[PDB]
Amino acid sequence: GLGPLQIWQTDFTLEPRMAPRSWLAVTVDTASSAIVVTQHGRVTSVAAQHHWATAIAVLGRPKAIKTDNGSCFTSKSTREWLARWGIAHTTGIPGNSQGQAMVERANRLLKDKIRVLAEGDGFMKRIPTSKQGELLAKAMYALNHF
Amino acid sequence: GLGPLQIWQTDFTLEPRMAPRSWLAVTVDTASSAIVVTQHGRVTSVAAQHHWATAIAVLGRPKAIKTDNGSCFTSKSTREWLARWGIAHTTGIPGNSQGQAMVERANRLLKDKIRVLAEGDGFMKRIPTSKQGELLAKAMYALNHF
Ligand SMILES: CC(=O)Nc1cc(S(=O)(=O)O)cc2cc(S(=O)(=O)O)cc(O)c12
Ligand SMILES: CC(=O)Nc1cc(S(=O)(=O)O)cc2cc(S(=O)(=O)O)cc(O)c12
Repeated sequence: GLGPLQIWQTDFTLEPRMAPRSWLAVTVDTASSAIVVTQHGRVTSVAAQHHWATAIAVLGRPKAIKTDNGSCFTSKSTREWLARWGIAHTTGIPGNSQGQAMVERANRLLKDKIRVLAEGDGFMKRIPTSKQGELLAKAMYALNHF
Repeated sequence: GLGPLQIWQTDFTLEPRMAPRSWLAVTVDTASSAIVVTQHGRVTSVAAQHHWATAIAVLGRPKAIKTDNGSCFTSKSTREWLARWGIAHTTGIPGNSQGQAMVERANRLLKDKIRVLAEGDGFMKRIPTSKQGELLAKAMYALNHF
């Protein structure tokens, strides 16, 4: 009736501080502005599917997901995984519309937050591998809850 | 698979040059950036329904329509007309999201175009009632086709 539709925007961003799993998949729920992030070793169709399985457990099942035309997003595999879930897959709108901004602003806020927290803990370079998960979870908490 | 979802934004704007039917209903198709406009004497639930019946004949049936919470848009009547068509009705997204900009930019472009054309025809004030329809159709053509 009157309330925003459940549409996500998803993207991958590189963050070397999180190596070897430095590919962060980030999903913004445009209905709630909630942010979900997971880390991956590579940007593959399967990484994107694992990320969305996690996002679905946390946010529920969306009506549609917007991405760019990255191959992990347009592969037969990913097309079939989304069909299996009954989730529509869409993309940017034409007419010189420059970029799904929200997930892009999120990428930036996220990388800043990771940096601030890391440097606070005394990691000026790569975050030790055993510390990464809690730090990523803490940045996600900070970006969503207050 | 990969292409933009069929979501419209609809709004009413007042344009005294078009009196007595000075309420212009404007619909932008975010998938194609096409603009549909009709004129009305009042902003009622029925005016909104007549506008969308026209927009559907011209653009096809959308998956959802975004409006503000104006009463012509949230009435039981309009809620039922949209249900009858199987069209979802939604609204702005939270998080300090200030306004469905696209249909708002359209309103502005439309009123400018009407002014330019009217003054070109020598109407510096109200457009004579018998001339209004073709002039409105000409502004719509100008905003969409080239
Ligand atoms: C459903 C809907 O209205 N979506 C949208 C509304 C507006 S707005 O300017 O009107 O706020 C802008 C949008 C921009 C893009 S993108 O091409 O940059 O990715 C995609 C959308 O889906 C947009
Ligand atoms: C489906 C989708 O992505 N929609 C959208 C994408 C973006 S964008 O900044 O990411 O381009 C901005 C949007 C803004 C609004 S509104 O509150 O101003 O009306 C509504 C949308 O629906 C938007």
